[PDB]
Amino acid sequence: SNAMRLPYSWLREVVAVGASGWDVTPGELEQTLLRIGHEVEEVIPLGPVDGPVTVGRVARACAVDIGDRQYREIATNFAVGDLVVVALPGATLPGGFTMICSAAELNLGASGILVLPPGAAEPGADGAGVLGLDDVVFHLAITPDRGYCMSVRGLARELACAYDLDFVDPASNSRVPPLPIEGPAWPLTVQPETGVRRFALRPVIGIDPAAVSPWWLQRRLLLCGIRATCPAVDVTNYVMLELGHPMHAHDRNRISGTLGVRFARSGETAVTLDGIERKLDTADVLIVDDAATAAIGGVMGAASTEVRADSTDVLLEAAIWDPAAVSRTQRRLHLPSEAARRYERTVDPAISVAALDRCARLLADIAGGEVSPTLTDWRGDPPCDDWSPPPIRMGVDVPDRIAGVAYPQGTTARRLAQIGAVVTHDGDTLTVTPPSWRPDLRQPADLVEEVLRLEGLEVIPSVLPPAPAGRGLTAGQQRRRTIGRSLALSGYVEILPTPFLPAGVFDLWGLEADDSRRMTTRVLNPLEADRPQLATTLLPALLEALVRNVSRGLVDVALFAIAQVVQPTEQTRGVGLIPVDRRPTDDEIAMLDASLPRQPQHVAAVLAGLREPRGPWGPGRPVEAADAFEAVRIIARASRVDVTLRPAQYLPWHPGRCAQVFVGESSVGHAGQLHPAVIERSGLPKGTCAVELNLDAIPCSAPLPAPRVSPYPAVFQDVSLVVAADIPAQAVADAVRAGAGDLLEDIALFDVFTGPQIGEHRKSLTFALRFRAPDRTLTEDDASAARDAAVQSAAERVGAVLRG
Amino acid sequence: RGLTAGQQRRRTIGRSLALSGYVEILPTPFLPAGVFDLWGLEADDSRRMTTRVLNPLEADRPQLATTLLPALLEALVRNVSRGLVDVALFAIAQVVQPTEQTRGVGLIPVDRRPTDDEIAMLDASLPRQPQHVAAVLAGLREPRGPWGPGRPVEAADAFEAVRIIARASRVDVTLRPAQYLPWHPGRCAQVFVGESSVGHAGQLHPAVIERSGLPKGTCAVELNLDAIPCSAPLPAPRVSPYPAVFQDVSLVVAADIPAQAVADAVRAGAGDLLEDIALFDVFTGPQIGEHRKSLTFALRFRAPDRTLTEDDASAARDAAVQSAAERVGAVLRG
Amino acid sequence: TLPSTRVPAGARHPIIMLAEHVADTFIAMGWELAEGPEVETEQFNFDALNFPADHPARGEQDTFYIAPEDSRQLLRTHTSPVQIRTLLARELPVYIISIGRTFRTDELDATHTPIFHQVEGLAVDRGLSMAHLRGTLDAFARAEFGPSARTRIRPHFFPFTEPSAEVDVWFANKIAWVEWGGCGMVHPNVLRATGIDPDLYSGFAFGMGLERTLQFRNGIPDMRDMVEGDVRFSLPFGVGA
Amino acid sequence: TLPSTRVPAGARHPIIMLAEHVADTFIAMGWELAEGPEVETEQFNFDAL
RNA sequence: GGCCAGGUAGCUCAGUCGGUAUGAGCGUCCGCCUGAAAAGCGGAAGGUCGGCGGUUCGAUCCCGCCCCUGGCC
Ligand SMILES: CCOC(=O)[C@@H](C)N1C(=O)COc2ccccc21
Ligand SMILES: [Mg+2]
Ligand code: NA
Ligand code: NA
Repeated sequence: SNAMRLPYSWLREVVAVGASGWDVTPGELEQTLLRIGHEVEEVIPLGPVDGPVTVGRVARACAVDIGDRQYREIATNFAVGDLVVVALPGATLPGGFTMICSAAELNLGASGILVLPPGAAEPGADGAGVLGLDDVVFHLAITPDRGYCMSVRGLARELACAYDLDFVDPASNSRVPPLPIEGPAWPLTVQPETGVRRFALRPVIGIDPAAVSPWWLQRRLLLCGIRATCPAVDVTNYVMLELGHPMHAHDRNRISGTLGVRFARSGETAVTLDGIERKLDTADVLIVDDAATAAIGGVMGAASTEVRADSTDVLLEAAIWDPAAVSRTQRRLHLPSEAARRYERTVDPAISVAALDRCARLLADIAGGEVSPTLTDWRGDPPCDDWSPPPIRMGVDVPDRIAGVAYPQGTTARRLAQIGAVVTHDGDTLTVTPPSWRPDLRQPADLVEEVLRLEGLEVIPSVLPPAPAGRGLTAGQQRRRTIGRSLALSGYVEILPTPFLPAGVFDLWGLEADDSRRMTTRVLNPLEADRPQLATTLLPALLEALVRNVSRGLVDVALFAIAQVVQPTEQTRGVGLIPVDRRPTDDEIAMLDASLPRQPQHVAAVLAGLREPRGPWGPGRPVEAADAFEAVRIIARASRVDVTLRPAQYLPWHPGRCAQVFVGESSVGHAGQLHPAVIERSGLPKGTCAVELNLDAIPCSAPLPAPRVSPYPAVFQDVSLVVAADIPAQAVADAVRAGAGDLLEDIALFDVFTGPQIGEHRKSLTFALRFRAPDRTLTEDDASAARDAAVQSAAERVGAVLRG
Repeated sequence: RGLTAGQQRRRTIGRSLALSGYVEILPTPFLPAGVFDLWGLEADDSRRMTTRVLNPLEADRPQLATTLLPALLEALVRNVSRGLVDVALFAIAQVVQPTEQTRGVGLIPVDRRPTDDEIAMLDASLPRQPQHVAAVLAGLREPRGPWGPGRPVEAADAFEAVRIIARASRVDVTLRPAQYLPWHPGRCAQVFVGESSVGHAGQLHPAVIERSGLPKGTCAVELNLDAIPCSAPLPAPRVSPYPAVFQDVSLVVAADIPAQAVADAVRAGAGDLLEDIALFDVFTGPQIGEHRKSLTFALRFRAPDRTLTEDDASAARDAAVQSAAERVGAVLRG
Repeated sequence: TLPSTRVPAGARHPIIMLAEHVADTFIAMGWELAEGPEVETEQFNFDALNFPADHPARGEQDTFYIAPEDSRQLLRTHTSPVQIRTLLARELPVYIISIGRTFRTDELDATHTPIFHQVEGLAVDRGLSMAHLRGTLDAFARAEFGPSARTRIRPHFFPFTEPSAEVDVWFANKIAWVEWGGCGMVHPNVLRATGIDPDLYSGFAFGMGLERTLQFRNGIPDMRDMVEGDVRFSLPFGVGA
Repeated sequence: TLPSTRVPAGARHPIIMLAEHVADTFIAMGWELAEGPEVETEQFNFDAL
């Protein structure tokens, strides 16, 4: 989770140390945070309440001292003597509720009623004043490049940058006095191959188990979304929120032997602080001793060394874990703890002892303990004493060029120092060493973002770049437009097809087991577990949309779609990671492409009901197979190619009403009426027709016609030819055209006749012919000679007989 | 910035007409000799107020076109006379319509930029030159084939050309009976966008056809694209998941009542529950009475938030019936 | 006045028509359109785009992966891999738009869809700056929201850009500022992963969802109507061209 | 294979289609398309040129 | 991840903790009716009650697992 919550009072406090009197409207602070790159999610005030909301002391139902020697009388987790918040008769709680209140009822936090610690307020004080209901909680979503902003320290530094304020780092040694170092605190061994960068320990001895955290500490924990427990645990969560370094308290008396940081073993378990057993992996980091496991490194402590309500000796832990190891471990067992979320976004390794000393001194103050002057501080082998990242070189005017703004002189150097970097000059080149809490600053582009976001993106002008000499749309892109325009103008409605096939669609289609359409690509994590297969054909998605329309009263439908399919040629095979520090070679690119399933672009359409609506002209016309064939011809004219249709058998189409479509000699798809069994098993309307073509198989064309218009008159003649019923009418037309020669200007079929005059399993076809010469008027004999050659051509090619 | 909205609209209109079977021509700007006398236009018809060329290539054709129809009809005759008798042509071009006698403007010194007033004066001295779209049809509108003998061109095909152009322009039009040469006075519609007239369509007058040597039944359309405003609609449809109710209503009206006026009155009375209305029957049988006609509409009712009862739908239908009685004198069929 | 339309017109889909208008807008500024496969390798969808190895988007939670596990093959979570392919195939300078189907794990309701379409832009040339990015964004905004449209950018984070920003749009036809998309300067790691010298070439990129753009502009209440293919949603938008 | 086209497609004029291709060529390079009247003043047809 | 609450006709939804869901409204079909319609009146069709199993002579209702919506996280 990227969530970060804190109250404005705490944030203003840290900023006001270096800039006395700083105070802004919550609306202004929201705009400033948004302007520098921090997304605010919500700005929620506390309460509010008014009237009789006061603090009382308890002495079921009992009397409550409301102050001034007055007693009013009106469960679970409170004894006699605890300070509580009461709602006297007439009080108005958020919102409109008009009683011992809880943190949830007062709009302050999350079971039981609110119990103020002893000494938090005198019985009778103003409830809204003691609870601090004037405060406002900011809920932020921190991007993963700004782990330093998961704390009051980082967000306060950001505000000081944006308002050009003097900043006092709450993690500094002038603000956290160095406790004495008089010897080791506890023996420990660290396996360096586990990614630990720093591990520090300091104990606190003899704390009062009955002590409770002061109200200002508990209140800040609640507003940040962490429930208070006991002083030892409250200070570790409070310092984590304050400085961004997570802290953990171990019971010193329940640690047996030398502490050890070590990789876990397979099958090894660990009972965490929540009382749940966790299964561990070999890539997990653990803190162990001579007996059991003390913690899952950077995730959560174990119940073995957990601080309890009677703990008196506390060993405090300040460690820096590997971000990748913590992220890999917490996501496996679903533990997005406050510590794990910060470690996976990297934690500043330079403040480990400073946060430790802050924690120990605070615990002794509120619990009456004694801070031991011992300290163990493992800083790697060899020990690391400088946590600064490598320096970055970039030109002084690089942020100016990237932004397109001539910033005043010194802007880049001032802003990069403001965020904590060391900046030196060497001519026109800056050498920038980022601070230890900014591991995201690695190259000049990172530095440019810092200068630009702080100066504000609103100062970058709007300058359209010059237009490059582009080539415009490709031939294929233009064709997809023309096809879409042509189908829509012919009454088709475009849908966006889903790529996930319906469950058992090919079983409903009755396809064979070896049908290539069954060889599908499966998705591992589909939204519907019974629809994991990607579409090899667009028809299932179109037929699904067809059913939706028909089922809702729109029974006369024509739909089309243009989208890619997914057709693998092998089992799912991946290629290994190619190094990102270089360009992949053309062999590696071709290997990447070959590992992907074939994804050609298809066009498809489905039709059902009336193709032509009824009206004052007549009763309309139901969809028939010829309407699907006409959709092919519309697509063909739009693509400026000639197609041929041939009878074929191809499910889910009707075997006697199915055409395979060819361009030249290449098959490009199918069209016609659907099989009545498929329609019945799919709940489709009777007579549904369908088309699907492979656009990638249709070649792009650029014809250059040069017609010459003859000024001479034409000759009209009709020819009737008898053929076997199985002869396609187009084949007869082709044979007539090949015989007639160049005098033939037009040919059109206008009659198909069957009957006993013709003979069983035969048919008569009559074509209208138009002859015209380019250089002369024809005689009738001239046209009849071309007609007779066409008849002889038809006899030779399709067995035609001149009608007698 | 790419193409303007008007340049884009002209492409879309041309694509739609071509896909609907029309063949584009390039119209000549010079009018055929005495074409307005062939049309029988009055001496004061605004189309006769033409700009004339001093030195035309044909001395008998000096005038510039105030309408695209003469050039389209000349190309239609060229096609028909050469054996292509089933034809539908269209054209998109400017016309030349002066508002005064030809008036020139003196030479402006070219050593400087002309002022904005001098520019507006040069523009005001030119005739108005708006963009028009026009079409002509004759012969078979649908060819014969293995489906049947085809269908001859009729006035309704010219009205459909208007609706093709309107859908391409993304504007709503209405059609109203009108008299306007050279159209047939009983088969002529004036086309409106809102309350502004944008042109005419229908069958041509039989006398104009005879005098001009045109094919019988020739139909035509001409619209002023400049009078059609460029629109940019932003629909926000809300698809209702509840079922519809289907009812038909049969209304008897006087024969002169336009069918669209009945549909409009039905829609006005039915209210928001009416999702769709479609005329599917016009009956003038003997049980109806002379000079009267029965119209039957298919109605689709659907609520956005509930399932309707038949009574809910019949209540909206009955209010539509009363609306039609009040507006067009309709009587419920019985 | 009798009805005359014997073959009533259909409709191209409003998302396709918006994509066409967006493409025409960028063509007129000299850009070109590129396309790529929807089933994409993890190399081009994540690795070449500076995504870390343990990034949460590489998990099974947000990205549709192709079975079996650890196949390094997935349905693309953006059209960015199409621009990586173009950067590898074409010579510089490059000004390309990629409009294609994109797949995310969000469920389908009134304001979210798992299958959506987005437009992405990528410009790589000598001396390109954030001013050029903002100029392109404002031109895009005016073309789609009207002459009074203007964009606003705020700092954000994306793995493949540095600096990174989110884009808001102001259209003076609301039924204020609306979140529109993201943008930034092309990260130098992306340029090095394509064989381009980050010291000689700079670049910018942006990305907006088409369904999102259509929803708040036209005021469409239920985005499930955009994807379910009901005829009643498409026909009001006209035939389209 | 029976004929199925009941409404034979028309044609845009080849000169119009060429002008459209020429326009697209220049728009793709950032140019724009402007128009004017065919009946023009002599000032703009000759004198200004 | 919890005990729940939901998945029921073409659409939108009721209802039963074993032998008929006499399911509703609208959608589909037939008749009277009309030149043809619709309404009206009078007749009907259609669900394997979320999937796979368990118990039982017999399960929409009782057991177990899983699929998908939500409420709370
Ligand atoms: C639709 C929401 O996705 C985005 O806007 C973000 C995540 N994005 C992409 O998806 C790809 O193109 C981009 C280019 C520059 C910055 C961000 C993006
Ligand atoms: Mg950065
Ligand atoms: Na047929
Ligand atoms: Na034979």
